[PDB]
Amino acid sequence: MFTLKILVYTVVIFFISLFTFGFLSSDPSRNPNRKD
Amino acid sequence: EVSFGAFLAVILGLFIPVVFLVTLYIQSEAQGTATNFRLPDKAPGVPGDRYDA
Amino acid sequence: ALPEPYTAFRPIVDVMPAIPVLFLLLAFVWQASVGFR
Amino acid sequence: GKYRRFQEMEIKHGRIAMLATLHVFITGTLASWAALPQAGWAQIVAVVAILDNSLFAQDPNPKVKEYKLNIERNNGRAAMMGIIGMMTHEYLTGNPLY
Amino acid sequence: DDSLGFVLIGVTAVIGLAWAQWQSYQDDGDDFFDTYDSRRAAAA
Amino acid sequence: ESTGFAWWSGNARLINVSGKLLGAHVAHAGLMVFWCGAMTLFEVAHYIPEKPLYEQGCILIPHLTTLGWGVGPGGEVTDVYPFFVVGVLHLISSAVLGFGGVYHSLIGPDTLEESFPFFGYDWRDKNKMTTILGIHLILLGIGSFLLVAKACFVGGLYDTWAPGGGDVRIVTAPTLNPLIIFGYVLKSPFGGDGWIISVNNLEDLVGGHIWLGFLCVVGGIWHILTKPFAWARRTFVWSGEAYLSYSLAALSVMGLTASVFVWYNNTAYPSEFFGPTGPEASQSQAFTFLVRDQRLGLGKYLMRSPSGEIIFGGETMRFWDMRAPWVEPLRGPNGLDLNKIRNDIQPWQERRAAEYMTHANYVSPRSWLTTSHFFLGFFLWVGHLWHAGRARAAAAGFEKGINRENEPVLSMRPLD
Amino acid sequence: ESASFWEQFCAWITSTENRLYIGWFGCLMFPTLLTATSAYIIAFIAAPPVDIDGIREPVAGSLLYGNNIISGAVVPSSNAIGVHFYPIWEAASIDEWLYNGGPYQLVVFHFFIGVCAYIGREWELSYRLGMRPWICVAFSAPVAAAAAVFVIYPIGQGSFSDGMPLGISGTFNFMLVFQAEHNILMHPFHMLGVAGVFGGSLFSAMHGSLVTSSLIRETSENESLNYGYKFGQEEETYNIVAAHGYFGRLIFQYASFNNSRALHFFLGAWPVVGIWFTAMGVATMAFNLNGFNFNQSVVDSQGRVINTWADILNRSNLGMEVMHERNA
Amino acid sequence: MEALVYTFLLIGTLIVIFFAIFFRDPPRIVK
Ligand code: CLA
Ligand code: CLA
Ligand code: KC1
Ligand SMILES: CC1=C(/C=C/C(C)=C/C=C/C(C)=C/C=C/C=C(C)/C=C/C=C(C)/C=C/C2=C(C)CCCC2(C)C)C(C)(C)CCC1
Ligand SMILES: CC1=C(/C=C/C(C)=C/C=C/C(C)=C/C=C/C=C(C)/C=C/C=C(C)/C=C/C2=C(C)CCCC2(C)C)C(C)(C)CCC1
Ligand SMILES: [Fe+2]
Repeated sequence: MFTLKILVYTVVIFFISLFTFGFLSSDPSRNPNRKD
Repeated sequence: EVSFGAFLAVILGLFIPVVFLVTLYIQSEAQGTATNFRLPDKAPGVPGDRYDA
Repeated sequence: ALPEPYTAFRPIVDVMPAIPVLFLLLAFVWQASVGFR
Repeated sequence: GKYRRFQEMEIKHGRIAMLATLHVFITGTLASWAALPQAGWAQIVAVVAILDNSLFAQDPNPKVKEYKLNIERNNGRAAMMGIIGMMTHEYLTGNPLY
Repeated sequence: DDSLGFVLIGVTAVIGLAWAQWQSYQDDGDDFFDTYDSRRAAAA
Repeated sequence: ESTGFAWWSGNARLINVSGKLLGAHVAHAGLMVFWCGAMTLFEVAHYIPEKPLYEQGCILIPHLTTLGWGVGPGGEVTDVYPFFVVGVLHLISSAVLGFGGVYHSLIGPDTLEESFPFFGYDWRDKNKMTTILGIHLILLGIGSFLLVAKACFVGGLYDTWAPGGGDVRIVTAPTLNPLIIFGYVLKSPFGGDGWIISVNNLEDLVGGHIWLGFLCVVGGIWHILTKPFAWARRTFVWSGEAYLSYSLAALSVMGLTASVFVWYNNTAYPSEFFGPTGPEASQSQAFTFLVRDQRLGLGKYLMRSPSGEIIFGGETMRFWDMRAPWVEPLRGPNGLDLNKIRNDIQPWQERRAAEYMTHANYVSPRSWLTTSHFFLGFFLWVGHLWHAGRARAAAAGFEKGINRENEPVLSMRPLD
Repeated sequence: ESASFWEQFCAWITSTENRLYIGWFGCLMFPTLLTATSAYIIAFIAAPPVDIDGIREPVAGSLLYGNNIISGAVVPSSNAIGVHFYPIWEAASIDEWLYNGGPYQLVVFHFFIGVCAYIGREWELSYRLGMRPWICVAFSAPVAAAAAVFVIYPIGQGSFSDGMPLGISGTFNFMLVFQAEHNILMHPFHMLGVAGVFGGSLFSAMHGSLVTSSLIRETSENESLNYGYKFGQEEETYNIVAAHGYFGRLIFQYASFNNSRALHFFLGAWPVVGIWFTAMGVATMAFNLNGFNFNQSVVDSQGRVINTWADILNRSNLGMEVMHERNA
Repeated sequence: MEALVYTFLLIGTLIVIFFAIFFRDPPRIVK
């Protein structure tokens, strides 16, 4: 079904974009030895 | 052909040791000995203090 | 095979592949000579 | 803050739109867009990007020149209006309807 | 939808605008000399 | 000790020593060129003229016949001399590189940042590292352009898909359409369409190398003339170990890709010098058996696919996506045309498939290349994991261990 | 001045106060692993038989179709598919998708993405907690083995039907067919893997018995000795010098790994390297680089072949091979 | 009947795993 393909595509792209933009959100700073 | 004795072997072989473990834990909770985050016994029959008071 | 003017260089060719790998063992014996500083 | 962005936005949008007008005037839009190989368009897009970011990048920080930029800003506003309609006149009429 | 690229473009836009909103109040304009950037402007 | 690294991790002492790092890198490059030249010298010394290249364990000579050096029509090897001069040139360049690396490592300027500010660098100076990356990107684009010069102007490239059995053909119309070229990159990696591996002709090859050379050149001047943006500066780790880890991830990806490439693709690796692929050999067996059965005087040797494709039956049906230069003349619109099978089967295709039957104790050079570069790609991914973790932890500052005075976990509230 | 929604989302995702750490790698790990888990459970309980061979003879793998937990499996994809991408939307019907082994492809791909993201998540939590990041390198060995058994061997053989079935008896069938076709037992990398697994069990039992032997007395009589250790204590819970003296006197005068750092490095390194090598052996045997062939290695003066143990092993391999090659 | 028993056993195992994860004994650090 095309609708199932659309839903799976948008779910996959949603989680991949969550991963990608999350690692771009200053990830090396999120560590306990952060210099204030 | 459903093996009649095999059903009891699976059921009673699972129920009886599960019952024994559950009964042992519940009476252990009543005595305050069902946690490993407590000190060793201060006296015979007296459980040690818990780590968080 | 090898060209005619360089056919006398046949025996040296067979040991040509083993020179890169023996450089790795040269690093181990160099450290063993200095006592693994 | 928004005015600083809008100021450089208007002059540079105009400046690109000027050179587009002189291109279609000396060549006599969408016809050249398709006739040109896409390697050339990628070649053009590349050299603009290096220019816009490195060699012609704005650093964030006399009566003749102050009027000349106002002339440039005014002529940029006209060149911007013409270009977006010029493609549409190629889109529908095919040729600039004189 | 139809060409399957709008699903790609549309979703990374929506999460992209959320990321851009977070990026707006980040004082990352100044360049640092370090192995990693420890500056993260947490509003709350 | 002084740096804390033991002897078994002694090359880690060269991280902040740029002069000796340059010496070590140039010496390793000299070793690489030495192996290249010595291996092609070894292969030409043991080369038997009557046997094919894949029957005598040759991996470097087939890389030269693909470039159109010393190869005749049909894949025949004519002259060994071009391979010999390639080997001699690589030997001499290796001697030069080894001398330069030994000099820079031993008696060269140690920590050359002060003496040569153009060559000196700091790992955190993002402008300098982007400049170095841009220069080397320009060199890589120049190398791709050198391959295009070989393909389109100097001699040519061996086209295995040429009519009659393949020939060295000079390509004059490269596929410059970015839709096809980048649809190869954006192609799915599964069966049927095999991502970049599915390149089936010389035109897309030389056109894609034109596009890659142009992209590498413009990216090189871009990285030379610019600096990383704020998002890139806040995302990455700016240290030598981090750059090594990124390179390790990229090199691992490329190693796995080349392993699958030499396993499946028969265009950049023709079956005349590297031998047939696995699917190629299986369909060769099926095709030669069908030729015998047809010469004896639907058939069980073929089957009708659900997509209307006439393909070989049996266990060979899983390789129905195989394309070979000796099947395509007999393959029409719906696949294996029955009319084309027994009408115009040329005798050069008959011997080639019979030759590929026996090369189904023997290990093909495709198998050696695939297995070796796969091993290297996987272990380079492992090295990427190691160096990426160590770079991130050393940048943050706890690569030496957990500080006893301020343990981070003790300051967090309990999980439950 | 209010915090953006993305800031709160990033704070919650990378929070170390969650019961299970999520992280950015977990943003890929949790939906993929929960997809493969539910799909595996459904396909294991109820799924119609899969025609794996491609010749209209299906193999039953679900509980509802007459097999138990041992013989139950998610049968690999059909031989007609090969290495073709077969999602649920590219099949004409759900019945045809289940007939061709689509659940195998779905579960395997989601599981592979999930375990790679699990490696990344282990690194991520090691980074947020301020510890050294090489547990993920240790987990990279079973992940490599799973990749070689589920993805890479089908790539080399050209069909996902040759992948390992997601079941117990299917795993045994994969092992027997692999031995018949490649002689993995005589492969040096499988020998390194068996050495790694056997040695890992040896070293685990050895280290555990050495520590358990030298526990310092802290509890009363017949009370469990595990109460002698306090969670978060600083002092050592066992006598290291006594265990070292025992291990030294056990084999030869000075053999104890006196430094516990290199002892634990050796413990972490030996089975990981062994599993790495057996994974690479399985992956290289996908491209027909088989194990050692010592067939007909001993002949008499007149040329007659004197068998060895390798010949008996070859006879077993030949029996499995002729029973597997169904009308080759 | 047998498949029902197999399903019950597997689901019960997963329930035990769920309880062992989320209703575990909370680790307390000794003071
Ligand atoms: C281009 C690739 C590259 C580069 C430049 C580096 C660079 C570095 N690494 Mg990294 N690494 C890589 C790839 C790389 N590595 C890969 C692919 C892996 C996965 C195996 C690793 C895993 C790794 C670890 C686990 C460690 C390093 C460490 C180091 C540092 C010291 C290395 C050293 O002193 O060598 C010494 C070299 C040896 C002792 C050689 C050992 C013998 C090898 C394994 C033989 C291999 C067999 C060979 C192919 C055939 C030989 C057969 C026979 C002749 C014996 C140095 C900064 C060390 C450091 O402390 O961190 C910064 C460290 O602990 N690396
Ligand atoms: C690709 C291999 C390679 C290369 C190029 C290097 C490079 C280097 N290493 Mg590493 N190393 C390696 C592999 C390598 N290493 C391996 C496998 C190990 C594990 C055993 C090490 C362990 C190690 C340690 C423990 C140390 C180094 C150090 C160094 C640096 C100084 C070496 C020195 O002082 O030599 C002196 C050598 C001699 C006096 C004897 C050798 C003389 C020459 C070089 C022998 C070869 C001659 C050659 C054939 C001549 C051809 C010339 C002709 C072509 C014209 C140098 C940049 C040091 C460092 O990091 O910084 C100072 C250091 O402390 N290395
Ligand atoms: C200032 C310079 C200028 C002149 C002098 C001019 C002239 C004409 N325009 Mg144009 N045009 C723009 C600029 C100019 N137009 C701009 C900025 C836009 C984008 C908003 C634009 C868009 C359209 C569209 C969609 C259509 C269009 C047309 C005509 C046509 C009317 C016929 C008439 O006068 O009776 C005459 C020649 C119609 C057409 O093409 O023929 C029917 C038509 O459908 N225009
Ligand atoms: C620093 C260091 C190092 C390194 C170094 C290196 C690695 C080096 C390299 C080196 C090199 C890399 C070398 C090269 C050389 C070469 C040569 C020396 C050449 C020669 C040639 C010839 C002699 C030839 C001849 C011929 C001909 C022409 C023809 C045919 C025949 C023949 C072949 C004979 C080491 C680690 C060790 C140690 C530590 C320190
Ligand atoms: C030669 C040739 C060719 C080719 C060409 C081309 C066109 C290419 C391209 C290529 C390309 C175009 C590539 C690309 C790539 C990309 C990549 C590889 C990416 C990656 C990424 C990354 C790495 C990132 C990451 C991240 C994230 C995601 C998040 C945040 C963090 C980070 C940043 C880390 C062809 C095939 C046609 C044909 C044959 C020949
Ligand atoms: Fe321990």
